[PDB]
Amino acid sequence: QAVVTQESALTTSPGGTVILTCRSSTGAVTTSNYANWVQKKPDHLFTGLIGGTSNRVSGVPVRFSGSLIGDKAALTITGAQTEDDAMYFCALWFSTHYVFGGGTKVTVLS
Amino acid sequence: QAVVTQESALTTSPGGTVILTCRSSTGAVTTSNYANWVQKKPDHLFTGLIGGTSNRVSGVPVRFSGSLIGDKAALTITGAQTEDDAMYFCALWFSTHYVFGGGTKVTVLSQ
Amino acid sequence: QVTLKESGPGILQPSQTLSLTCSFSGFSLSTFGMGVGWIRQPSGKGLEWLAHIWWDNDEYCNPALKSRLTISKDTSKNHIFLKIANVDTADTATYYCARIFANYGGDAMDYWGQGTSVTVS
Amino acid sequence: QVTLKESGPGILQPSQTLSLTCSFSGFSLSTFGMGVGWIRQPSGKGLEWLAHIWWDNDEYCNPALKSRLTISKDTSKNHIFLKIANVDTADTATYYCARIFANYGGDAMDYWGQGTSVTVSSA
Amino acid sequence: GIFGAIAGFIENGWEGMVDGWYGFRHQNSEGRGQAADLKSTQAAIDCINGKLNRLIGKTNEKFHQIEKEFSEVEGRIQDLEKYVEDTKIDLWSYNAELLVALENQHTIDLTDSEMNKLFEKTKKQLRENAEDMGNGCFKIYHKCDNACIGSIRNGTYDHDVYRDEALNNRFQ
Amino acid sequence: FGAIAGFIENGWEGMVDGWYGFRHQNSEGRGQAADLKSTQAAIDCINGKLNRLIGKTNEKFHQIEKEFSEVEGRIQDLEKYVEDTKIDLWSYNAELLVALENQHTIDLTDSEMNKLFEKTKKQLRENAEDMGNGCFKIYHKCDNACIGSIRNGTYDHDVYRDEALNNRFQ
Amino acid sequence: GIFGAIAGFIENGWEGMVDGWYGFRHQNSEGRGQAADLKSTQAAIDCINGKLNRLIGKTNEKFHQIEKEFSEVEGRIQDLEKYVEDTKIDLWSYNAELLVALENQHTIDLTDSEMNKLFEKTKKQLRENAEDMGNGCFKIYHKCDNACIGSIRNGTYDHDVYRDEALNNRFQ
Amino acid sequence: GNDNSTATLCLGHHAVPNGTIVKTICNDQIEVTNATELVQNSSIGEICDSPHQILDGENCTLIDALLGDPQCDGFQNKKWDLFVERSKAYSNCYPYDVPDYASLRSLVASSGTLEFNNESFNWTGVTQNGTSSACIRRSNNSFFSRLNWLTQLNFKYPALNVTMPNNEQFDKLYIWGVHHPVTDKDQIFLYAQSSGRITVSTKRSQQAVIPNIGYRPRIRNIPSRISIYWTIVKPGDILLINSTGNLIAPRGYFKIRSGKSSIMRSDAPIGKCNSECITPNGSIPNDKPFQNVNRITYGACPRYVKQSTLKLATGMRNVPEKQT
Amino acid sequence: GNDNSTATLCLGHHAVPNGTIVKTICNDQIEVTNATELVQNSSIGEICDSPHQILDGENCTLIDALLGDPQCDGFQNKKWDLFVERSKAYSNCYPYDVPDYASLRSLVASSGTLEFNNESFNWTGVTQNGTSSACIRRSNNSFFSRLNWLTQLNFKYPALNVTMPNNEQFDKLYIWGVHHPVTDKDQIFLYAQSSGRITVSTKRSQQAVIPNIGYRPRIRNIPSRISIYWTIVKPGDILLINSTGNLIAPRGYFKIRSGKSSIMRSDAPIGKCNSECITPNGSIPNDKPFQNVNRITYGACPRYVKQSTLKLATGMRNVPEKQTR
Amino acid sequence: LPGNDNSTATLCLGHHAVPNGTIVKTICNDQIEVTNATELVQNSSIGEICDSPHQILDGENCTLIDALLGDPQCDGFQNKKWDLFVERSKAYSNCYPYDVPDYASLRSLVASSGTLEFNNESFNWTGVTQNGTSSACIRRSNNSFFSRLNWLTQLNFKYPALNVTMPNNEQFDKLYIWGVHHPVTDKDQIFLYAQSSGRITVSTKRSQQAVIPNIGYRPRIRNIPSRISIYWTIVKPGDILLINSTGNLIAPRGYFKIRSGKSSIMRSDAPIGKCNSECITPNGSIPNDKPFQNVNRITYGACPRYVKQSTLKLATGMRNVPEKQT
Ligand SMILES: *[C@@H]1O[C@H](CO)[C@@H](O[C@@H]2O[C@H](CO)[C@@H](O)[C@H](O)[C@H]2NC(C)=O)[C@H](O)[C@H]1NC(C)=O
Ligand SMILES: *[C@@H]1O[C@H](CO)[C@@H](O)[C@H](O)[C@H]1NC(C)=O
Ligand SMILES: *[C@@H]1O[C@H](CO)[C@@H](O)[C@H](O)[C@H]1NC(C)=O
Ligand SMILES: *[C@@H]1O[C@H](CO)[C@@H](O)[C@H](O)[C@H]1NC(C)=O
Ligand SMILES: *[C@@H]1O[C@H](CO)[C@@H](O)[C@H](O)[C@H]1NC(C)=O
Repeated sequence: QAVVTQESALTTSPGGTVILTCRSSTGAVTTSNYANWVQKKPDHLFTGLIGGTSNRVSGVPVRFSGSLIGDKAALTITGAQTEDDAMYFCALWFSTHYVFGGGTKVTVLS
Repeated sequence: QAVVTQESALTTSPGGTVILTCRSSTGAVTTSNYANWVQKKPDHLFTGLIGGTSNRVSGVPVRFSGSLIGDKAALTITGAQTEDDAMYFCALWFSTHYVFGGGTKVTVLSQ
Repeated sequence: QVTLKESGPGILQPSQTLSLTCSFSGFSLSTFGMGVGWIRQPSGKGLEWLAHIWWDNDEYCNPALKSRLTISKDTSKNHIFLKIANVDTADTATYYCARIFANYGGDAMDYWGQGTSVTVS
Repeated sequence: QVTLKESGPGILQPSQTLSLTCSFSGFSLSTFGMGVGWIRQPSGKGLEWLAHIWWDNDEYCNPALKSRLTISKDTSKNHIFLKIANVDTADTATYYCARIFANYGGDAMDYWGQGTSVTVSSA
Repeated sequence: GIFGAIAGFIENGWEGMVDGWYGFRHQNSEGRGQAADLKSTQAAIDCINGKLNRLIGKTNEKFHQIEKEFSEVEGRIQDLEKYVEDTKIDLWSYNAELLVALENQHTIDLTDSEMNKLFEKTKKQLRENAEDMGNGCFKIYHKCDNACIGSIRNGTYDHDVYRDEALNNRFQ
Repeated sequence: FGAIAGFIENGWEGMVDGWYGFRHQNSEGRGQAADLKSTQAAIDCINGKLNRLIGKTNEKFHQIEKEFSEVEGRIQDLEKYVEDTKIDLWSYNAELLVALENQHTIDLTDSEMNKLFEKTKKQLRENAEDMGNGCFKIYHKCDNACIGSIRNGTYDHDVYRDEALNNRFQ
Repeated sequence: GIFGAIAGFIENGWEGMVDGWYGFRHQNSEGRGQAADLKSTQAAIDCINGKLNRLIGKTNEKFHQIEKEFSEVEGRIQDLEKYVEDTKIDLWSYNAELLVALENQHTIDLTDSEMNKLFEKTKKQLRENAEDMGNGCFKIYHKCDNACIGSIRNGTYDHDVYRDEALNNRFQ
Repeated sequence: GNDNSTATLCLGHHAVPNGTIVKTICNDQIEVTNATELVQNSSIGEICDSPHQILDGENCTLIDALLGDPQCDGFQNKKWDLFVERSKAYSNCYPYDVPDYASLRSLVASSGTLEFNNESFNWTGVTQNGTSSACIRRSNNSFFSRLNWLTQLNFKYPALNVTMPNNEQFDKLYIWGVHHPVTDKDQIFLYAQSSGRITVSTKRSQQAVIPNIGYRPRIRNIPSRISIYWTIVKPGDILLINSTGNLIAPRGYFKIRSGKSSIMRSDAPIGKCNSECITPNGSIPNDKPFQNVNRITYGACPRYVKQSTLKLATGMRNVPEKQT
Repeated sequence: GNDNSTATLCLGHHAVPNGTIVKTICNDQIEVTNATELVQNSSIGEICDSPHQILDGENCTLIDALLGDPQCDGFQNKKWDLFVERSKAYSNCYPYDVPDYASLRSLVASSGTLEFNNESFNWTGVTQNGTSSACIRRSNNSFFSRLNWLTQLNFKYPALNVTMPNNEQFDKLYIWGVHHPVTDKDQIFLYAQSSGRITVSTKRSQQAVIPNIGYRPRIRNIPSRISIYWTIVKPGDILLINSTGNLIAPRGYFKIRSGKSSIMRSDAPIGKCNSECITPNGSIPNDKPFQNVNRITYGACPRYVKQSTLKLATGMRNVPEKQTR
Repeated sequence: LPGNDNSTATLCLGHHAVPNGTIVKTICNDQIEVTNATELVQNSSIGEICDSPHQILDGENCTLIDALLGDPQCDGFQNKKWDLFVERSKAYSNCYPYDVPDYASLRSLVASSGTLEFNNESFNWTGVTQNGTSSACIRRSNNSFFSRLNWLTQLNFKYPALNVTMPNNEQFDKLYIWGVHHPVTDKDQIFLYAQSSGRITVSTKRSQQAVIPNIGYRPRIRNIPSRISIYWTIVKPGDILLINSTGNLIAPRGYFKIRSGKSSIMRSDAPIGKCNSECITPNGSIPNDKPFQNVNRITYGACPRYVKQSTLKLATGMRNVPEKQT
């Protein structure tokens, strides 16, 4: 079924560094899996952040960054603020369909 | 006319990592643009940080660094302190003149 | 600017058929390398991606819903049709629309629609 | 030590000529790779770079103010002079004279002066 | 048709374009576009313009000459007049032959050489972003839309910004 | 011995079949041949000169007495004067015509074979390099069958790209 | 008005090059390279004096000639003598103009071609250790001091001993 | 995926389906896009007097206008810039010839002036204004409009010693003739002396001629001939005539100048144009640098080349088209 | 072998071990593999009449052939294309000097025709066919063949009023002479009158002359001289001759045409070749475009120049192999 | 600002330029800039004629023919060879008036000879009086005549016919200058020649001349109404000069040696100086290193060809591309 699993929640102070992970049952993630992260603000719309694990969607600040950590995909935030308190998902391509992850809750002490 | 646009303001805790950017509307930002980073404290004078997009002005602590992140110039502050609460401006050379940006207000929670 | 909107019945009986229309503006399907996605929110669980349609009439969809899902397009009027047959209480979800950009190096779901809630009872 | 000082009239009438003199010590304009630039701040808006003079009598200035900006230097007494013609309310700004170092790889905006407030009004 | 941007500076030329003397033809995902360059054709026209004004309208005023034909016959004097007239016609006819045959050689050599610099100028601006082959065309990387044609036409083309993207094609 | 050159540092008298030729060193040993494209082009422009000169005569039957025995006045002085000015102009015309075509001929054959050098250089767009003395350091080991393809122009750089960038670079 | 490694034949003409005619100017870790070069200045010179000596001093002999001006009006003899010099002056004047114009074109063309041969001579000297940005200026990688630069002028510049540094500041 | 980052930018040059042929130094067949004909092989067919004053012949030769032929009586005191001699010209007066015919025709046409002023000559002791029945002026016998036949008197012909100076700022041209009788009786009947001799002189030259009585072929029912001679008197000089018979005394003097006037035989009629070329065939434009219509020219007119056509390439080589 | 994936494919150009020197627009010491010679500095040495008709001089000048010299009587009615005159010519008849020698010789040269016709001039009562003593033909004494010497019939001279009306189409040339005696005693007994006057006249021109009496230096034991004048009669014109003594009259006329005939002074022999050039040194080929043998020439010939040699580069540069390395 | 690594080099190669370039024309353009341009015409003259290579004979108000006939003020030019005769515009005859048929012919041939070497000859004059003199040709404040000529007059009112002759045996040509005197009236002809008529006849073995005197009146020049027509005769080696006349004869004293060389004549008013130059021009002397000149068409010696163009620039360098904003 190629399920995708992420960490349940993360908590940080405003200005800390947050690293997110996107694991799956099939194994290692390469560049052909086209990892995508999208953000769900509670009162706003979904906003695309990073596509193809290296091509960032324009309009977002420079703090967000996606890369390949070891054999797995990841997303890094350098210095989160109080506007980043949202729900973070992650997508993977399996050559026929997109399996969409469980989500990671980034909590910022406001 | 070559406007220069950067972030309006930024926030961090003491010790956090802040990445500033300098974007040019004319196109790609290159080492020939000679990005210059100058900070302005409310009570102190203007002090420069990075010249030529890679050369650092002597005297500033090691936390300030400049580099090229993709299509735009950047200034990186690794481990910001309470003395970094100041204005930050960027300048780009367009082969005839220097154009300064709007400025980025980096605020550090000290109280 | 970029904006996609969703329209649906909202309340439907079990074992019926779902009819959703996604209308978008600011980009025309004749452009090379752009599609639109289709994802639903079960309002409490995680998101599930189901299907999307590309510009060259090339379709990929969820293998778990091959026999119940049908997705079409309207290039001239910029409309997207989503069909789901044999609805159930597991399909009681908030339905979202999104675009996907096919560039070099990967795909990106930059802009997403507001969403339309669908309740099945 | 590298220090820079600015001098000006402070209060000027509209459509007058603005004259500013920059005083600096610790370095001379006879050295290669040395220049002094003028940057003004309208006290609330962003920064505006005006012009600079290199050690080889090279002049570069803002194209939007070419017809109204004149800047020269004096190597003997180590002074920088700036003239602005047809001043206006938009020229009400705090003017800074600063040192720019011309080295390999680019220019360094190392040292800056304290500044001098300039007010343009007809009251 | 076959398309392919077949010729130019080798094999054959172009007949459709009228607005200038030298032009460009590019093929990409956007289709086919043609436009002439007004810089190279000015030098060829000016050199041609320099030929016309130097000969057309340049004439000396001759008023009184000797009789050139005679209804009578005489001795040495008439024979000398026929001899001096004949040798002037021969020298002027040979001078005309050497003039036109030399202007044409310089015209053909200059026109070939003047637009040779036009082809050489583009190659020097594509030091690593393009390849060259035997029909005068190029293999320009990167993806070359309407902007790159204009940038290389107006000379504001930067090789360094697309430097690393050009090398993967050169790699394989 | 070996390691032959061309254009830079001398031609050779070993070939008399044509005017411009080729010399290659590979596994089969020593090779030498000539092409009839640039050789014919250089010849045709040369006999183009040798048809408006060899055979062109202007008829002249009756002229003035160009020599005199007795002494006379203005008539003898004018007839002698009109002959010296004609000879001097024709002497200058012969000198200028000879020097003009001599310079044109020398430059043309030098320029025409440079077209042959450039033509075979662009055929090897990256399969071969330059040595500075008219030789091409061709990679992708191959026997005498390649040399005919270069003269015919049927050298495909794409099919020989694999071994042309391994000896190169790296 | 500053030293920034200004361009060469296709853009500029230097003013400090007085001892030579076609000199080099390198900007390396030391910084300055304005110096003269041989065998190219003399070659351009050689065709210049050769034109001069053939033109200066080559004078013919003329001692006794007919009268060129007259004070009394006469018949056909005076008319013939006046014409026989008018055609001689006119033909010599055109010969002078045609000679100096043709002598001039070969002077400029040879000098421009002589330097182009020099520029490509250095271009074939370094096979892949350097390229050109398109202004008669090279881009040489690797540790090149004045001794390395001076070796390029004098002939010996091995490409393979400098191959490893050449390919790292290049395509790789 | 990856889009093909391919482009051609294959530059080219102009070509024409229909290009003319132009010769070069080492070849004769090198076609070119555009070329301009360099020689003029066509003429309008008439002479236009736009920059020059053209005086038409009307079967009147130049010398007959000088002497006053009855059919040339309308050419009194007329100047020009080009004298056109019609091939239909003929003499309708007393038979005559002039030694060195080309010289008298040349200097008069070069001057371009027949401003004849009657002078104060004082020929006395003879019956002047002699008549002749071969030069009729519309009703009766005449001799010449610019000459005077000096006949005898009552069996006495005194020697003539008329001296007349030249006090003026321009040169003077005198036309004086000598009549040759056919019989010795005619010489006695017309001059009362068996011998004659005419001698004119100046301060730098002298002319002396002897009449020759003899028989000539009959022309216009007159078997005699008249020799015409011209004399040039410089300013400050004095012309002295001493003769004892057979003298055709002039009625005055002719002004002689220098200028751009010339003479040419043509049959084309007059017309109106705008050009500075006059040829016997007609007028041609002077824009082209060469021409081959005729070797006789005037004014700013191109040279005469022998080649029928000369084509200069005003363009570059086309190398036809790609076709198919 | 050389299986290291290295090839050379060197290209170059031909060379010649012995290279000639050819001048250019500048430095003239350049070397060319092959060059052609342009100026013809050599001659065969004998004029050959294959394309044209050459009549040999045989110590006889053109005017002597015209007047019918006893040693040049073989040139009666002979056409030619170039009258070659040898330098050993001399006269063996009555001594004569002609006014404007270079003019009469030129027009007869271009005529190329000595076809003489006999016209029966109706001469009055005057003795004809006068015979001199220095002009001898078969030891009988004679005069010019194309002239007529007239003396007194018995003791008088009935002054001639003869005329010849011309009505044919071609132009005519008349050669008539004037005899100048030495003394008045010889004048009286010859032409029966102490004075003399000769006048010829046409419808468009006339010629006047008076005999002169005086002593002249002794040549061929004949102290008296002969003056020859020529008159050309247009078709439709009339030639009228009036004289009262000392007149040498023509027996007819010479046909005058326009063509390509001329004269030439040379000492070269006569042979057979095939060329369109005649030069006093000899016959030269016309393949070369220039020559410097002599300025005098006839036919389709190269121009005359002053340079001894002129090499045209029919090859190209001749950089040497400089032996083997 | 000068961004450069310690490995990256330039090797910028170029040529020279000058701030002030020379304007000079070509076959394609007309206003191209080359470094130095050399003049190809000689438009300037020294202003004087120097007799360094050649022997220049000055005029001094004496024309060539007047010195040939032997005028009293022109007596300083006896037997003086020259390489180029210079005639001045101030020349004027001050002797018996004369004219010659074909004036340009006699002037040109004796200028080409360049030698007035005259030898007196003893003509066998029997039955005449020689050394005739006139009052319009004064020498040393006394009446004289032409120095090289001999007027003839009767002795006892009788003029026997002169049958004098003398042969030529020297290897060179002999030139004789003789004339005929035209009287002013029939009384003068009888009173000065004792015969109503007159005739002159000279002859050689190849040519002859015959002049009849032309009696009549003429304009007065220098208080003399008569004229003398002078003719020249060429005597070949081995020839015999026979002169028969009965009056109106101006006897020649001898012969003038002629030759062929480089001597000529030229009319100019330029003075004589001291320099080292070959070209002779009516405006003076000009240098001959230039291949062309536009001073005057009349010239002598090794001179450049005459052109009507004022200036002809020839390039001696390469194209000039200066400045570039600095
Ligand atoms: C190239 O390397 C040289 C040698 O290390 C560098 O020259 C020194 O650089 C340091 C650091 O900037 C200076 O403090 C020294 O004064 C320099 N020495 C000399 C002798 O100039 C040079 O900077 C290096 N270049 C680059 C671009 O890194
Ligand atoms: C210059 O080149 C640019 C680059 O594409 C093009 O858009 C423009 O039309 C050209 N011309 C001008 C006048 O800017
Ligand atoms: C190629 O050239 C060679 C050498 O001239 C010739 O023999 C051969 O026929 C040509 N063609 C092919 C297909 O090899
Ligand atoms: C002409 O001559 C006559 C006769 O001697 C004389 O009376 C008259 O005055 C002269 N006229 C002139 C104008 O000299
Ligand atoms: C400069 O000009 C002079 C003018 O006489 C010329 O001779 C010389 O060769 C020129 N020099 C150079 C270096 O071009």
